[PDB]
Amino acid sequence: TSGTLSPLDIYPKILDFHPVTMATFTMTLARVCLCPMIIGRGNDQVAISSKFETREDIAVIRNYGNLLLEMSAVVPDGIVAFFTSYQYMESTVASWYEQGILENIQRNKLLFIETQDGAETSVALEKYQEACENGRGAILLSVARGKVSEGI
Amino acid sequence: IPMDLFDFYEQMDKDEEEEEETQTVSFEVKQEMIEELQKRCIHLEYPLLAEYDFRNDSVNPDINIDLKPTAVLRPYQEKSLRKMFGNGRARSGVIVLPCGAGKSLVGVTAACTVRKRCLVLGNSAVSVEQWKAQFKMWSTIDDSQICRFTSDAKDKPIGCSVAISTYSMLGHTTKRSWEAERVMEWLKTQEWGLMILDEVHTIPAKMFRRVLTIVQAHCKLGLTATLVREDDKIVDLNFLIGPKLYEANWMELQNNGYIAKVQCAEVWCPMSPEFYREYVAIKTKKRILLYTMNPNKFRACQFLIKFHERRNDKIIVFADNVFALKEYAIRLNKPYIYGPTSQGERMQILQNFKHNPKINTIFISKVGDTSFDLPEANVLIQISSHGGSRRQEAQRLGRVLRAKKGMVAEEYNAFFYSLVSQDTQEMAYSTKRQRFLVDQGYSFKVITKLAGMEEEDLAFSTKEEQQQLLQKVLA
Amino acid sequence: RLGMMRHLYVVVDGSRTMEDQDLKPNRLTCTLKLLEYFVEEYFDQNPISQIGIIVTKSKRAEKLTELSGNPRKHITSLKKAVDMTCHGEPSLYNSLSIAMQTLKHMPGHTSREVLIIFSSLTTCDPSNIYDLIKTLKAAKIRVSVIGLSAEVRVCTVLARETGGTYHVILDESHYKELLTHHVSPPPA
Repeated sequence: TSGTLSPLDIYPKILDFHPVTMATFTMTLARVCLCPMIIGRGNDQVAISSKFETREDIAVIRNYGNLLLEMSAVVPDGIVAFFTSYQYMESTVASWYEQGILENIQRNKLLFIETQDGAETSVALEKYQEACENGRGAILLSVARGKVSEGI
Repeated sequence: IPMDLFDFYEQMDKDEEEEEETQTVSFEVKQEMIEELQKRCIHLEYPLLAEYDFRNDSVNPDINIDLKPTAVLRPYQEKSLRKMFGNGRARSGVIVLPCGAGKSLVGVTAACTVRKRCLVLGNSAVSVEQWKAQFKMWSTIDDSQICRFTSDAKDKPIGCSVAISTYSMLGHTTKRSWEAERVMEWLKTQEWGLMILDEVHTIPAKMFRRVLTIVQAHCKLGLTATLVREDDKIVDLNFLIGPKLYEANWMELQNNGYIAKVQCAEVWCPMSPEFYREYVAIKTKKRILLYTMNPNKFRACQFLIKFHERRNDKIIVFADNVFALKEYAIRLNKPYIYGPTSQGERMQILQNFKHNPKINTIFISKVGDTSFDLPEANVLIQISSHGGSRRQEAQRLGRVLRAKKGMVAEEYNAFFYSLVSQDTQEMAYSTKRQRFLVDQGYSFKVITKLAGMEEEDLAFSTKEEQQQLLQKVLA
Repeated sequence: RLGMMRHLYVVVDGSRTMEDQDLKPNRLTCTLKLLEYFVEEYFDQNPISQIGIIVTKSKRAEKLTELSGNPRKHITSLKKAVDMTCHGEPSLYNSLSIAMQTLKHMPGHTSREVLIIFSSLTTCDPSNIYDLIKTLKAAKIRVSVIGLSAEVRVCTVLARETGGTYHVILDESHYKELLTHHVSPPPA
């Protein structure tokens, strides 16, 4: 089991065996959840080709940095921004500590970088649960692979 | 079934042998076959509705432009290219937008999207030079394949867009009119296929119309702000280029920190001793001068310059006639710009007007129109109703006027004025101008009195002064 | 209704977030207007009672009305506040300390109440707010929060620990229902 697994196929694919299948909980309406996607809103919004997303500065600066700032400033709640790597995370949020002078988010968020420490992790989750946008799981950046995935 | 169907050219007509009996035309007009004007090829909807089709067996298979890069246009312009993908040649052919908001970019993008061997028609070499400056992102190997193609030389696959030329007909070197049978059209005389026209109002004139009429011309696009002169030829342009895909771009959709809200006004001015004697008695081209120079109207124009200079607004005053221009401007001791003012002295006056807080009013003649990087201001006064086109008043207004600071999102922050002499042929232009500006979305009003003109120093304070001008004007 | 006497300190969020058009042009206008309707209905239901009015704005606390039994001062103060609006961020700890200082004085059988309208997410105060919440519960000062679209945990604990009234408001109809619940008296 893995919580969800309804399309079923991947587990029998990985096993090379065909388990007995069964769904064995009563679920709740779709309406308590909402699962959005974002890409742009006018025809001039061309900076997201992602032929080299790891190198496309204009694309990082445009809806990748700018939509995050619009969504976070408008939707003022505790929100965690997951990234594919540290290097992306560092480029997207200028933060207090910037990788360059030329980076495109200015807003109070918290970091979650390597050498995470078990005690230091909790400090950031204490901050996010208590108040304000920022903390661990709050307006904070973390790579999706990293420890924040354990949750609280 | 059209798998064998011949189609051929005679002097300005297409004749169709052993036909499929296509909709919407006369039959056996003088032989068993169908015969139309070349220019009728544009009616692809009449067969498309029927479910009929055709083949270009006369084709030539050589190479074409790619221009893979893209750029970002204004929000309605992007909507306007998106529509053109939607509609296709059966239901496309002109776009209308101001001469100061991105028309060059629509032409280079319109050619980069349509992507065919293209001939670009323009009015002026300066506009070729602005389109070159726009086009540098899609230029092949930056500066080693762009060339001009007009009365002095021709070279290379591309240039200001693709090959650009001028409308002109002075002799064999004035390019598009003399060349109109050599190159042209993918379906017959089949070297190229796509036509892009800048300043499109220029072609439907009686001699010029023939450039467009004497071909089948597959794809055509036109771009303009003036669209027509006072006599409205525009029904012809639907046939000649194609139907109008867009018109609007209202300032109502771009207020809060974006362009301007303009309060438009017309000003009715009364008529002072001796000037109507003479207006009523004279039927000749001088009579235009007695209704423009009418001193009660001059005093409104002076009072209006004083009000907006007291607030340090920037003002361009338009005068349709070099006599009128100099008689107003020398009296009000404001610089003027016209034909015979040189480039050096114009660029000094215009730099002074834009950057010097002491130089806040200038006077300009017809040379701004269709082209003169006119400068920015916040106030426009026209001394007369003219005969250039109600639509050119709106192009000229739109390209010149912007919001004054602080107030960048208010109901109005820029001002347009047109001065009219009561009890003259100058009044006739109003019911049309009023209807055209309000249909263009503008707030427009009529001002009929100024009882604060009776509270300050202004010109023509006496009959004797007015008589001194009346004798000069009559001569 | 008669039986006992109430002391209530009305606390309003005058931060920059209160300017927003989400609930009547700018939350500030809709909240003060309904709060004027509440004062007259609470004083009509509770003839022997008192109220005092405090705001948090521009990272400080300010006294809009002193603690008194005449409704007229409080509707006149809510009228006078609308013109000067909202900017900046809360100061909740300093507002609970001035409210505490007035409420501690009050005698044995009267209620001690704080009503907060909250459109922020934290507060600017350095002082340890948990020590002050412990002290509210010892003093018997009850604190209620009506939040706008917001559940930020220190405020919610602070209203639960002091007595059990953290409520969320999503419309002008819902805010009138919430203030009208607060008009309701306590048991005696």
